[PDB]
Formats: sequence, C-alpha cells, structure tokens
Amino acid sequence: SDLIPAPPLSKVPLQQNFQDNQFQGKWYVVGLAGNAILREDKDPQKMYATIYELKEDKSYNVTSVLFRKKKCDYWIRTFVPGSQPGEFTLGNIKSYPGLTSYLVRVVSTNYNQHAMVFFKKVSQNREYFKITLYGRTKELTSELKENFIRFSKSLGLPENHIVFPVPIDQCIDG
Ligand SMILES: [Cl-]
Ligand SMILES: [Cl-]
Ligand SMILES: [Cl-]
Ligand SMILES: [Cl-]
Ligand SMILES: [Cl-]
Ligand SMILES: [Fe+3]
Ligand code: NA
Ligand code: NA
Repeated sequence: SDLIPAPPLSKVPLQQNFQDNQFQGKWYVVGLAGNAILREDKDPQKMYATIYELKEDKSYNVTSVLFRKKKCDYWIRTFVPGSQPGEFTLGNIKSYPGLTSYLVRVVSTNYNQHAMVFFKKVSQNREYFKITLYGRTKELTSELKENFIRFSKSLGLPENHIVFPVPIDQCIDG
C-alpha cells in the first residue's frame, strides 16, 4: 500500500559496452534491495540462483531456482533486448496477470565475478523496483557489498530494505 517511489532512470547507470554473450550462465543472488524487499530475522531469506541463456534471437531465457518447502522451485521468464545494450523488457507480458510494465537494466558487471541489475515493474498499478547483487560465487567481498549498499541507498532505500541472502547448497549447486 505504501511504497518508496521508483527512482528516475537518470539515477540508474547502464553498463557500457554490454557483452550479452559474457553475461550468460549461473549467477547467485548475494544481495537484494527494493521497495518491496523487507529484512526479516524470524526467517532470513535463503540464497537463490538465476541462469541467463542467450537464444538465437539474442533474447535471454532467464531461469531461476530457489529452495522452498524442501523442494526446488523453478520459474522462467524472457528478457527481450530493449533500447540499448544491457537493457531489457519482459517478453509475453500478457501472460502475467496485473503486469503492465517490466524493465531490466544491467548497472555494472565484470562478467566473471560480480554484477548489479536494476529491475522496475508496474503490477496492479503499483510501481516496484529492486536491485540484485549478482555473484559468480556465493560469497563476495566487503567492498562489493558496500558498493551495493551505497547504490541502493542512492535510489532511496533504507538499510532494512537491503538484504543479503544466506548461502545454501540445495538447488543452486546444479
Ligand atoms: Cl512485488
Ligand atoms: Cl534474479
Ligand atoms: Cl512464477
Ligand atoms: Cl509480476
Ligand atoms: Cl573489479
Ligand atoms: Fe520478478
Ligand atoms: Na523515465
Ligand atoms: Na520456506
């Protein structure tokens, strides 16, 4: 009902010279921040993974897996290339009830260790945004994590809207 407003796109940098082929493969979600992301010490969020695969038409098949209720839950989406390289929109938006808008922007990455990706969506007329700290391994440095916190706070998010999922072995080691 009450949400921190989505930042203007001007405050969200784009990764220059984005190599879509180098971004393919498994990323661990080492950090999560957003207006719908709430820290919870009763049941801390478990780490999940996201796999990016380039298709023939240069769009990503994006498969994520998380460990929930003793089972691995998979969910798939298609990122269609947007206006500029490193920016995407959701394919087949009509298949998602309530969804009128969905934008993805890769803020930064070195392709072999870390990445930061900005997501923006409008669902049920409510505007959500999040930033994911991607890791090639399950652990990242304190320097990279503090940079993620800095960037998240620059978009208007407080600390309790920034979480670092706990590493697990189930589902995400495949
Ligand atoms: Cl949401
Ligand atoms: Cl993700
Ligand atoms: Cl789903
Ligand atoms: Cl949705
Ligand atoms: Cl670096
Ligand atoms: Fe989503
Ligand atoms: Na805009
Ligand atoms: Na659970």
